[PDB]
Amino acid sequence: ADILPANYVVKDRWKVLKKIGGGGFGEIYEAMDLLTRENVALKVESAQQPKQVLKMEVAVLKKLQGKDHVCRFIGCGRNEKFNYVVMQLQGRNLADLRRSQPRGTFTLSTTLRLGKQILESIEAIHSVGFLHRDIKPSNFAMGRLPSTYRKCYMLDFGLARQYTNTTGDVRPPRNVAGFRGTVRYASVNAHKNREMGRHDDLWSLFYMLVEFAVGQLPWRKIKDKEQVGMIKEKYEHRMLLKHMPSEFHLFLDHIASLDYFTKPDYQLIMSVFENSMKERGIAENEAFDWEKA
Ligand SMILES: Clc1ccc(Oc2ccc(Nc3ncnc4[nH]ccc34)cc2)cc1
Repeated sequence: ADILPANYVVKDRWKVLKKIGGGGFGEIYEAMDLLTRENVALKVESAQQPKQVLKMEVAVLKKLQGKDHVCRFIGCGRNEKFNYVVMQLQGRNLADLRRSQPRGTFTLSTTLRLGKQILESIEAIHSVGFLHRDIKPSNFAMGRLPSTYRKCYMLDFGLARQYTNTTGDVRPPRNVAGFRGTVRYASVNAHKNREMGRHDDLWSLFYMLVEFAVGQLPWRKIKDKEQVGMIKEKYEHRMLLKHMPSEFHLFLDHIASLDYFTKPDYQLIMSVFENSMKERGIAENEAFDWEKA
């Protein structure tokens, strides 16, 4: 049983059209906003379920408003049966969008531009004191509107966590953190059940961009968490670099050297992308791979 049936109308305003996944430890729905007459995204989680993440998820989404790469907050509410958030609906996610490409790879031209845009999302969420912790292609979507189809968007903040404190300083890490995110893109640290940091989000971005450029990561097959963990740790990452632009050596090297407590040099990563496009003569307003005829 889904949490909501089709044609359930939340708070007399949002009519459930269908499930689309896909959170979040909670289900996500395409819905019609009967007031504004637009389709919207509606994410609910059951109110009798141990981990109730959605309270802060609203708070992150709230603090982020005005930043690019975030969905516009539409509404939220709580009732004895479930909690819900309504926000702007978006186009196809990058995971689906990648598999649509003939050899499972995008070009570098797409990879780099998406890289730059996903990176901004990471920096933005960090900049308000939150780790994402679930950075993966299926958590990024292109726009569905004329004005937005070029823009890439961060979708779900279900696994987010505040890494700052009262004085906004970097809270002490925990004894063990349970790791409950997507196995394939998780950093070595997340595997070892350690407390995640800003750096760990960039690790995912790293692995993502390799899959985008190459079509596969080494450990793509293995479903078993711990095996992936072993394979990642013993693996010589400098080999993943082998098909990327050569300037990626700086990206790998910078994140390899970060830990929980040290702030990333986002600019440094940004420059890797921007130089890599400059040298490959790649413009900002070029067509993405999926608009290719
Ligand atoms: Cl491997 C895989 C896993 C799951 C999967 O379905 C997904 C279904 C839905 C989403 N999320 C969204 N999609 C579009 N607009 C959105 N607005 C806010 C959230 C959101 C994300 C993914 C597709 C592929």
